[PDB]
Amino acid sequence: ADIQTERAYQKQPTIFQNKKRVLLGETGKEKLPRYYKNIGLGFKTPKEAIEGTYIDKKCPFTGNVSIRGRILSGVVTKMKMQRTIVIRRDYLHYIRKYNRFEKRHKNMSVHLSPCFRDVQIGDIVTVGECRPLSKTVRFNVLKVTKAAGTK
Amino acid sequence: ARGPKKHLKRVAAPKHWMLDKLTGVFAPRPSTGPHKLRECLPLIIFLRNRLKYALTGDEVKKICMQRFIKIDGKVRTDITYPAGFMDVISIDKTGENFRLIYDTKGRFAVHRITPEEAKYKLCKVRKIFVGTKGIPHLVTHDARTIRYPDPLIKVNDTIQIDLETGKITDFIKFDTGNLCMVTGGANLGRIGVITNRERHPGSFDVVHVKDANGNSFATRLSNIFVIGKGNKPWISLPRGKGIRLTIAEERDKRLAAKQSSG
Amino acid sequence: GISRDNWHKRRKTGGKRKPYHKKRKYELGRPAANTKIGPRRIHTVRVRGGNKKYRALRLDVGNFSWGSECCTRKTRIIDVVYNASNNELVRTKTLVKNCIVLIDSTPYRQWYESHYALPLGRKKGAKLTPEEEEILNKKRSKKIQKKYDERKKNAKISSLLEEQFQQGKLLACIASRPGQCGRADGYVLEGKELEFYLRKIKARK
Amino acid sequence: KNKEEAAEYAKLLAKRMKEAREKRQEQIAK
Amino acid sequence: RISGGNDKQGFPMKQGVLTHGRVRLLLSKGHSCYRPRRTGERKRKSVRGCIVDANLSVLNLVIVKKGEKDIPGLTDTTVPRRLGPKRASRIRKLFNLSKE
RNA sequence: AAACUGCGAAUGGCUCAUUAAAUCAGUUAUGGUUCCUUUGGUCGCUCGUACUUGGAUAACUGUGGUAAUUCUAGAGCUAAUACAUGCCGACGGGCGCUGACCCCCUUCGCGGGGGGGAUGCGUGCAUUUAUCAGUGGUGACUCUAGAUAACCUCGGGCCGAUCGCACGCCGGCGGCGACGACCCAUUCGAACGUCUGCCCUAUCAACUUUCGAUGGUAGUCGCCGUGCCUACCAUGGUGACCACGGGUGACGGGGAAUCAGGGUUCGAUUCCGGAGAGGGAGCCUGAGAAACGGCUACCACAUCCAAGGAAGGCAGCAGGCGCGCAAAUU
Repeated sequence: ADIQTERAYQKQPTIFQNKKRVLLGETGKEKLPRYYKNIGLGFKTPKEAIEGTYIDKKCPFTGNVSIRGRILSGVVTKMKMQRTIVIRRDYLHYIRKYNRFEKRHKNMSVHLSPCFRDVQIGDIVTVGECRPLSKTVRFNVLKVTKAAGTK
Repeated sequence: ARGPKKHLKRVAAPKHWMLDKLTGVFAPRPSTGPHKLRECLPLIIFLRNRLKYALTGDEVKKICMQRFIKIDGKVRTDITYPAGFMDVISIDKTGENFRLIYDTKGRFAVHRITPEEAKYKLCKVRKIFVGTKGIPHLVTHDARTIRYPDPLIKVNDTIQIDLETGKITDFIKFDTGNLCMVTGGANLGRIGVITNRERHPGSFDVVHVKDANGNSFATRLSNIFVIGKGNKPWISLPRGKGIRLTIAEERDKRLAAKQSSG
Repeated sequence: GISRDNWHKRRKTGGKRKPYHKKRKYELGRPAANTKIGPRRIHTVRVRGGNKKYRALRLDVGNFSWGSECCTRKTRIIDVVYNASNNELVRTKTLVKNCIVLIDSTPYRQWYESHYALPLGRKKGAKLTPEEEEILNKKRSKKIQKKYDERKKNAKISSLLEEQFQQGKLLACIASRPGQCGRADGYVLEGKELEFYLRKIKARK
Repeated sequence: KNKEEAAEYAKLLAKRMKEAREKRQEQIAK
Repeated sequence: RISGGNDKQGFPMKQGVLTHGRVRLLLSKGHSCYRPRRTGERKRKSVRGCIVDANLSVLNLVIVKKGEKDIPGLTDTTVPRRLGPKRASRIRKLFNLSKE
C-alpha cells in the first residue's frame, strides 16, 4: 500500500533496490527482494513477514532486533499505540505469614510488528526480550495465540 | 566506586583459598591475568599457605624475586600472579613440579607431577574465530591465543599445549564417553565420563557425568573440562581420583586409618 | 554541559522521580555539531575510554557512491535541500545524517564517459570542449572497441538521473554522521527513493 | 614464523578437506 | 627589551594581558606565572598586565644591542658558561666536525 | 641530592544526609557499550642523516618583586623513553583495473576465441560510505572472514631514531632481557537493560500530557540501547491487584534479638552494593572522577593581612568545642 507515510524514505537498510536492470528482462516488478531473518528458539517466521511490504526496524523478523533473554507471555490489553501494544501479565504472589497468595499483575508495553495482522484484545502473545526499543518497551511480540472464545 | 578496586578483604576472598580469619584484614588480591579472580590461586597462597616454603609475604617476595618460580614454563616474579586450573608450577631449585588441579572438595590440591608431565598442559578452548585474512584463531581457558589450530578443533574441546613452544600437540573432542573434570559449581573437582549433553538453546547446556564408582551428577557446560579420551586421563590426577566420598564414607575412612596406627 | 541520564524523566506511570545522586561524567552530553557547508574544519573530541571523535564543524567535500554503477567518488557538497527531521536544518544548511544534499556530478560524469564511451549531461548544441573528445573516442583496437560496445548495451541511465546530470548536480543522501566521524559520506539518490525525495522537495518549496 | 605456520596449516588444511571429501563421498555413495 | 616585571604587590606581568591593572586568569600548564601542582590542575591567579606604568615594583630589561661604552659590572665581565653541548650532533655543530 | 620523564593519587578509610521499584537482592542480557593494567597473539603482510635528525626546558648559576602562600618573574647553560621530525631495508615483485602493439586457428559473414603484453593508476592494518558473494560460528547477525568502488580528519592512526647485561662469530650475522606503540582476545571491572521482591498512610482517587507525558519516523548527542534531547506525527501511558500524593527518630542486603509451631521487632555499625565529602553547580587531567587530603564559581561559615591582597573544607587517624542520657590516646 502506502509504505512511504513518514517524511523520510522507508526501506530495509540491507536491501539495495537501485540495481540497474534492462527493461526487456522484467518479470513482475524490477527488483525488490525482502529482507527477513529467522529468529531462534524455534519460532516460525510469519508468512506476512516474508511476503509483506511494511517497513519496521523494530520487527523481530524483518528489522534490526535480536531476541535474547527472557521469553514471556501475556494477554493483549490495549492496542491504542502505533506498532505497540500493552499486555497484562497476571501472577500469584505468595505471602508466607498467611500461607496464601494474592493476585498481582504487571502491564508491559511490547512492540507489535505489522506482520501480526488481526491481533485482538485478550489473546495470548509470546514476547521475547530485546534491547530497549523506547522508554518503556523492551519486548517484541514473537507469537500470537488467539483467545479461546474467538471464532 | 570510581575506577577499579585494588584490595580484597580476607573474608570476601574465595573460600577455596582456605584463608583463616585472624591473620589480617586483607587477602592478597590476585593480579589480572590468565584466570579469573575467583578461579585462581595466587602465587603467595601457593608458596606460603600450601607449601609452607615461606612464613610471610615478604619471604614469598624474596623467593619470587630470585626467579625460582616458573608458571607454565615462564618465570613469574608477581607474588599475586593468578595461577589457575591446569597451570604447571615449576621450582627448579628444589626440582619439583606441580599442576594446579582441583580437589573433590573444590580446592587446588598440592599435586606433584613428574618433570616429563610438566612439559605440557591441557587447555579447554573457549572460542574459535577467523581473523586476519582467513587465519583461524583459538582461545583457551588459559587465555592464550593460538593461530592455525587444527580444523577439527571446536569450542569446548580440550587441546594439549607444549609449554616450551605453546602449540597444539593433541586434542580431545567434547564427546559423550570422554573423561572430564568439573571446574565450577557444586560438583567442582569431580572426575567422570560424560554421559549426555542436554541442549537448551538460548540458555545453559547441562552435561551429565558419571563417576568411576557409578555416581551420576550434572553441571553446566561451562563447568566441564575434558581431561582424556575415553576414561583414561591425559594428566595425573590427585590422590583422590575425582571420586567424592559422602561424609559417612569419609568418616569411615578416617576412622579406619586412625585405628590402623598404634 | 548537558546530561543524558534517564532518571530525570517521569516514570511510566507519570509520577515524579527523585534523583539519588548528582550528575555522573559518563551520563554527559556535548553540544551538537551543527556541521555547516564550508571549507573543512574538524575539532577532535576526547571521548570515554581515551578514544577520539571527529566533530566536523565545516565540510565542503564528501565521499558519495553511485550504487547502480558502483562508482564512489570524492565530491564537493553544494547545498542542503531536504531534511526529514527539521525544516530549519535546511534553512541553516546543516549537514546531518540522512539529510538530502546536492553534490557535484562531475566525477561521476567523468567516470561514466571514460567507462561507457558515452556522453552524459552534455548539451547537444555544444561540440565538446578541447582535449576531451579523445577520451570519448580515442584510437582503440578491435578488442577494446568491442569491449566498449558490449558495455554500451548496459549504459542506459534513468531519465531522472540524466536530467540531474544535465543540471550538473546530483541528489544524494548523507549516510555517515558528520558530528561523530568528521565525514559527510553518502550515496546518490536513485530509483523510487529519488522519486520520493523529489516529490518531497517540490512539495516543500 | 608466519611463512612456516602458513605452510604447515596449508598442508594440514588440505589433508583435512581430503578426509572430509572422502568421508562425504563414502556417505553419499552408499 | 622589556621582558616583564612585578607590580607593587609582587604579581608578575603577563605577556598577553593588555591592561594597565591586575586581572585574575584561570592558568594551566604552559601558561607563565603558574606552576601546576598536579596534572590537569588550573588555578585562578592574579597577574599584572603587560603594559609598563609607574605602578611597578621592578621592571626586567634585557640589553639587546650594546651601547658605545662598557657599563661597570654589566657588560665588561666574563662568564665561565659551564655545561657545553651534550647531544652529539650539537657537539658536531659547535665544533664543525664531520662524519669521519 | 635536585629536577625532567613515567606510574599511582578514581584504591583504602569515614559516614548514613539523601534515597520508597529508587538503592538493593536473587535472576538473566549486552547479538546495545567502554575497559589502564595482567596474560596470549599480531607487530619486513604497506612497493613508496639512518653508523641516529630538530628545537626547547628543568635541575644548576646569577638577578629579583610582594606583608603574606607548596607565589613565582627576567637572564645564562644543558639532557630524554619529555616534545617533535623522519629514512635505508624487507623490495623480488605479485594482484586488480587500463590498454600503443603482435602471434595461432576456424568460413576470405574476424559473428569466435586463446595468449604475450610497454607506459599508467591503486594496493597492508585501522577509519567512513556504498555494493557484491556466499572461511568459520550462533537458538538467532545487518556476525566473522572475503571481494569491489573509493575516502582516509592539519584537533593526522600503526608500521621502535629507547635502555641494560653477556659476549661473540669468515663490513656483515647474533643471545638474554627492560621499556614503548597500535590492534585482537583475556583479566579486573564499569555502565546500561530483563523478571520478581520493599515500610506506614485514602483526613492522598485519580495522575501524566510536547516545562516529553505514552508510542512512531528521522536525526542530534552519547561509550553504546533508549524521549536522552530535537522536529514532525499519533493520543496515548498508570490506577482500588491502591496509581499519584504524603510521611518515615527509611541507605538496601547478608544478617541481629526473641521465638513450641506461627510470628514480632531490629539491622548507623567492620562483609557486598549505593551515596556523600559544609550546600548546590560546573569542570580539568586521566583508562577510570562530575574526584573534593583536584580545580572554578556562587551560598553559609571562617583564617592571615602592612587593607593592596592571600588562603579554606577531620562524615580520614588522634584531639578540641558544641550537642546531648549517651561514646576512648593530639
